[PDB]
Amino acid sequence: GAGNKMGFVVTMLKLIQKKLLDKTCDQVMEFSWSALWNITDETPDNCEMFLNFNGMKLFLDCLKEFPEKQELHRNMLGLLGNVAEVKELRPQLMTSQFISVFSNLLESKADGIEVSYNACGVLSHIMFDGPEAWGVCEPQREEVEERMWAAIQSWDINSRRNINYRSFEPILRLLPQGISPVSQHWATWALYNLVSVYPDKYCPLLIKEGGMPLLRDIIKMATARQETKEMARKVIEHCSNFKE
Amino acid sequence: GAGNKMGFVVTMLKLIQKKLLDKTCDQVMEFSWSALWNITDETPDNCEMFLNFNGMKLFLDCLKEFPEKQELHRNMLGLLGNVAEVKELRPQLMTSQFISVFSNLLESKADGIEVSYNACGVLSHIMFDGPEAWGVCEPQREEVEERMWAAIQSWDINSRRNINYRSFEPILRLLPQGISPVSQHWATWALYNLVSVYPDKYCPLLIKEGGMPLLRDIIKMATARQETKEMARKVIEHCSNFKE
Repeated sequence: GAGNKMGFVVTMLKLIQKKLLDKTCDQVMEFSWSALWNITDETPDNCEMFLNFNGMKLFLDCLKEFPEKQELHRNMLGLLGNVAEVKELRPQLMTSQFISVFSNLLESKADGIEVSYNACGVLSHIMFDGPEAWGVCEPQREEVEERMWAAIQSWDINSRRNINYRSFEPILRLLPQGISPVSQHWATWALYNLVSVYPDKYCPLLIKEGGMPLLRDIIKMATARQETKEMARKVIEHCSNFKE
Repeated sequence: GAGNKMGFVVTMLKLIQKKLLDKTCDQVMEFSWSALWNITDETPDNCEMFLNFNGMKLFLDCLKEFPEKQELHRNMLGLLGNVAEVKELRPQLMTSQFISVFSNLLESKADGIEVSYNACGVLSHIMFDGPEAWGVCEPQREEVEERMWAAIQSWDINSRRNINYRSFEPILRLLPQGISPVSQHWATWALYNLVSVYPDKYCPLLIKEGGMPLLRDIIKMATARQETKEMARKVIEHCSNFKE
């Protein structure tokens, strides 16, 4: 149960706006975006409120004013990763302005890999909707696709992470599809990194939520790139080693 | 996905403690408890962190220092309602001190019915675990039971509400059981109030989550009190009228 979730989102956005006008990205600014990231975890109605309360404007403003604040970018892109999981909200992200930001951030080195990873996750859910959903002229879909492949291959698979998942369902939904091989690749990489580095936390979660048959299905899939099948097999092996 | 949820809980508890030492229950104090209520919605790990960070001490302190602050009590008991849904955490609530607080609050008139309702929900999940779980001498289980029946029957079924549900699953789990008839009664009342006053929001949620067969099962149940079956039938009728 809950109270007024709308007042919570608005209070955070008002705090962010005040810190923007103060031109100050301190622990309070970072906390407010972290709070939004946290409260949008598997909570689509909070994602919708962030957009409906002009949150994207504050996102863009903060990117412009604080281009070197790495933790800020991590928190903002974590929030947008949650927004991007809600299919009904993804059309709001399909603007040349927003897509260029997400594509540019694929090359971010901020907070290790977290900004690049979170931007790749946003784009993975966007590309899952197919070329019909891509109504943007700049950049072109296939350019962003290549930037996504290059981003994923650039990340250390043994990276320690500043992100937590309570469920893999949004990531698992990217596996049984041939619409967007790059989205399936990002999802498979996400699972592989997390079971490799944090098996005690994430192997039982992946097993309980049915990840194993989905990954074996990838290995038998024609539209799946060879690199995706290789990673899927390694996730199965890691999870099997954990079960033993 | 999410970031550091632990820092969020701790920051709220630190804000609450500072307002306690200032002896000030203002909008900031109320917001901090509302934030905890909101972030514990269907989120057991946040409930566990609240308890592990000495949250119950702050709860008791605030009840003592601010006995007439109605919105504060609503928010605090909403948070505890979320904690009480987590079976692994309910043993922490089984102390004479805590049970007496929840039982006393059944007669609260604060914020309409919200404090009484939230305290009754806490006790409904506690009593769902059976008499074996009741290790408290004062008060006795059957006294609290009677206070719960009297509370539920005192509430206007047409009450407007200051609570939101994103799922009825914790309430529905109280229906198919004969361990605690009063818990089943509270759960049935909760559904009846919400489909009566907010059918556009809650009839589709109850229907989608399988509430109808559960309520019909109650009508066929021997351990179910007649008043519970009457309410269950009315919920079915309201939901059927809505479907038509």
